[PDB]
Amino acid sequence: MEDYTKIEKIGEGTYGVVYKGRHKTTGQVVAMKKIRLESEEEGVPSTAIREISLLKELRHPNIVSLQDVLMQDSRLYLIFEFLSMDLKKYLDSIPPGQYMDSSLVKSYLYQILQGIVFCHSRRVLHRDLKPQNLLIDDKGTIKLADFGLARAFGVYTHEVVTLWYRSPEVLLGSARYSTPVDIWSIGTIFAELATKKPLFHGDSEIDQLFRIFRALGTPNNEVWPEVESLQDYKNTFPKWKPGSLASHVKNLDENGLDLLSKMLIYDPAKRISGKMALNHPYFND
Amino acid sequence: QIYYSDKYDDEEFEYRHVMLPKDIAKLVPKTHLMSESEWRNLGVQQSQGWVHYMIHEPEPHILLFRRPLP
Repeated sequence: MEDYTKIEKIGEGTYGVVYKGRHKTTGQVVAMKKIRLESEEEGVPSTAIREISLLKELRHPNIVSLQDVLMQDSRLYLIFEFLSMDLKKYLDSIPPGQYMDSSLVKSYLYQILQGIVFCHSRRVLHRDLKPQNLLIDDKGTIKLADFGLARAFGVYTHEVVTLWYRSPEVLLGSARYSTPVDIWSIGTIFAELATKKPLFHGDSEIDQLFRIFRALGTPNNEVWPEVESLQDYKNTFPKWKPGSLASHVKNLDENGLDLLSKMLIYDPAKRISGKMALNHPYFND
Repeated sequence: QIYYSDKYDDEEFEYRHVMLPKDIAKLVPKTHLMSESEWRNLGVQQSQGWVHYMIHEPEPHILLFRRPLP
């Protein structure tokens, strides 16, 4: 805080208290996350910071560059560029009856894909991806925030937005997860960009699964190998056929629907990758 | 107080779920499903023949109910 004046409080983004500030040398306006660290044991060196150190490196135009990191008395300041808009906010601001211009959707998705491919690419996930994490500048550029912060760390309706953008691997209690979770989230976001509505709007983990199934069909081993072995799979689930996805979403040409369908494949080994998605016919304009 | 979902269905059953206040899920049996008497006692109000048919272990306060169709 030598180099920075606190201007004002601006929320509590899952990790810290978030503040607005200014760099006293460069006059730069910034977003500051203040994070109180758990006291650590003697030898045990903190992997949390190791991670953050590494995340400081990452620059890419479609990610929110983490500019600096600072240490006060056992507390940690994450310094980011200051953006005043996010996509949740944006979508809310659209008047009723109007929709997001379908070429702007396409723009936005590509930019989002680029940022994630970059991250992925660098061995780094989001995990908790969702519209309030996708920031925007006046220049019309969109940027991922909070990439890899989950990894570096680890009440309950704080969880229950996060639920709508969450992969069925994670929901069914899958032993391990990887880059496919971020693509799932991006698929759910894609649908929302078109419709203005969350796609899978569940009230609980279990209702979230059921919502997904009502639209994509209840999974079994035919469609998702080894699925019936997951800790929270049950043979008692309701039995919906697929599903019937154009049904659930308007304002996408066949390309959009197809790309989308590929982002929401159950089997994570079979689900589209960030890179492939950037070559889909959908992006030709 | 207790939240009751809208209803939903297969071709085979109809379904709904009920969310209990947290507090009370201490006392939802973990290793078996509940008789009609058993769940009514928790204060669940519903017509006859709804069957407690599964548990989502990480959300044990959510009772899942199912009843056959025609």
